[PDB]
Amino acid sequence: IVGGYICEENSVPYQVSLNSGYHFCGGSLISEQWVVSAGHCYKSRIQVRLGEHNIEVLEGNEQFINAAKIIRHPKYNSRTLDNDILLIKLSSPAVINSR
Amino acid sequence: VSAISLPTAPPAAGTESLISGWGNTLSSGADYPDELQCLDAPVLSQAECEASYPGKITNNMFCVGFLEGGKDSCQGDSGGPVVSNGELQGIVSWGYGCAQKNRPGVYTKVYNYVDWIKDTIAAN
Ligand SMILES: [Ca+2]
Repeated sequence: IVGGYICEENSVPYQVSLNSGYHFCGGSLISEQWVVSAGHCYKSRIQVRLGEHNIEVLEGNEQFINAAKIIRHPKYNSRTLDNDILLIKLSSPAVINSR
Repeated sequence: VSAISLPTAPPAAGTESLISGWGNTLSSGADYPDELQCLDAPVLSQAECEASYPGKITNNMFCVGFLEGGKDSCQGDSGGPVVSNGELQGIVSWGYGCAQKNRPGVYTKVYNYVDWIKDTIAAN
């Protein structure tokens, strides 16, 4: 994010970090067990990190849940990025701790 | 941690939206933040988006940000949210550089996939 500001900690509770040895993409929690991201973020192995603010420091609210299924849109086009969408099914439901 | 709602209508030009991510915070070079970054940016009109990226904007894409540049998503923000009024309107997708003039961010139009998302969840 260029030209932005530091979000208030945990004020974006649907924001997730996609991690495969390093942070490589963002995503959005859309139900207890499903995350929406970009098709060009496809990787064969993905750990979803929820509840993150500082992604280098363990601060107390992290949930690390590995992806059980990674489903890219079947009409995703790698040249044009048409249909740039991907779904991730978490191996376990995320704990919804925000009301 | 909580879920964001799927959109009930397609994006509307002018709508103030929240974009967030841990992507690069610089146009030149690289500074990857440790703390999550936020940006408030308006949806651009369909004509501004096409005029910015002639022939490259499909029905499944829309533009958010500032034609003057300066404020944009960037490398490492891909896949993250564009949210307004409690709904996920966009997914960070692509663009020409970061915060360059005449080159706003391009985002996946989530509304077009509401049925694909529900169908895929039900089948899995
Ligand atoms: Ca952390």
